[PDB]
Amino acid sequence: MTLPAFKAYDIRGRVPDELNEDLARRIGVALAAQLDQGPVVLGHDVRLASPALQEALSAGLRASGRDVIDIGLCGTEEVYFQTDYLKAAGGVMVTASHNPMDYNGMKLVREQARPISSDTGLFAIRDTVAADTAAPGEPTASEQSRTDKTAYLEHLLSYVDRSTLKPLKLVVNAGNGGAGLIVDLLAPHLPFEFVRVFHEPDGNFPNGIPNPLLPENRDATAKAVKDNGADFGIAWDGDFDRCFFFDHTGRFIEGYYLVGLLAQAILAKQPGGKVVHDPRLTWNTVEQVEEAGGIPVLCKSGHAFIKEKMRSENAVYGGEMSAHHYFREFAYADSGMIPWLLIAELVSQSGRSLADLVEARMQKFPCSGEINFKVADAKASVARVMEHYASLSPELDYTDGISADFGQWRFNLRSSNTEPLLRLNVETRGDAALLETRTQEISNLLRG
Ligand SMILES: O=P(O)(O)O[C@H]1O[C@H](CO)[C@@H](O)[C@H](O)[C@H]1O
Ligand SMILES: [Mg+2]
Repeated sequence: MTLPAFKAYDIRGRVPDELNEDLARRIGVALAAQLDQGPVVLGHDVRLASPALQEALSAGLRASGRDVIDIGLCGTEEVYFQTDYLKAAGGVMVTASHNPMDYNGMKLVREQARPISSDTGLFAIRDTVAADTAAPGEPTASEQSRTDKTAYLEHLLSYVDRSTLKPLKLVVNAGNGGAGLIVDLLAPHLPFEFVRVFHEPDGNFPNGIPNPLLPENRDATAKAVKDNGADFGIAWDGDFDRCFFFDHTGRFIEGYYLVGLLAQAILAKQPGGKVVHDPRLTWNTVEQVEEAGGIPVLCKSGHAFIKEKMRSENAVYGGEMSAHHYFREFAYADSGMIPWLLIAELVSQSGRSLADLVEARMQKFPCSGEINFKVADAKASVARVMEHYASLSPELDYTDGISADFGQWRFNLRSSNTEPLLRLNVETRGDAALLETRTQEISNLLRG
């Protein structure tokens, strides 16, 4: 077989059987042979095993003659930012993001923080690691510790006009991951009052693993917003490359609507720019991008596809409905910090609540949310769906699975590249009843 920890976009596995210090060291050796010239940035998250896995990575990199730049405990986006900012050959973030306690992993990038994925180097690394029985060499290169976050913080702050910000009251929920460190370093430069929930980094995760999609974790943010009269609330996953928004009523905002909202926010600063979006939910983004003077660019979902499309298009912003937001000026990379700064600025400047900024969009393009199906035969299930709707002659698009546009409603149905699942998204033109009947109809067909 092959090493299970090597996935489509990253490395992730249970410690110590699927990922351990020996494997991490061998990954460092193999990575050194895949990169162009230069040093390698290393960072890690709050998980208990992350520092030791980073040290083993560093040992393998330095045995292969790579200088290492240790940026310490950080978010994934800080590895992306520093890899690009320091003109490094590449970077590795040690993180399991939102996964259980016994899991860890790595996200690997090359120059300019360009992703290393299964077909762009990661499986080559896997195959090298799988066959490597060489004795570990000794270091022929040095490690320097570079924990200064000043350039990163200045970059985050550059997205907003600080003189226009109002002293909004914001709930922030790090979930005992790493986001609270950055919030606290940004706070002296912002007028906001923060209400800090689950703020201290703790890799034991006493309040649950950092996954703001779990309703129990969602509710801690919502309750803090409502009980404190906060303008809005923000929650992050453990490595804070995803952020999640709660309006002043405590309502969790479906990530679809943030794409159009952030696109409009960015297009105010970068007029006429291109905006990359995924095919799962589209109508609202296309309309909001066009009405702000931007050009929407459809792209298959998946961060590596999004980033490569943004680069080819000089796109100013890309967004996925799955709480991933990418910014050209940020090495084309995703940040869980830039989005809430932009939203706080939009609320401050417009005088509108986050709820009202999205309410009419949610009414105009209601959506199912992503619904996941584990079925006995995904291919046969998809065929049952398409056969049922054939007589209606939908307009079909194969950018990312199957998209079917029926006029007043549409759906996307695709296999996940990170899990053995089918994922369904449905939206309609202002018709909640049609949304429900079609969603239920498709669901019955998938489960047939
Ligand atoms: O499993 P999927 O749906 O193929 O991919 C999922 O993880 C990717 C990396 O986080 C994201 O870029 C996708 O938007 C998300 O849907
Ligand atoms: Mg994450």
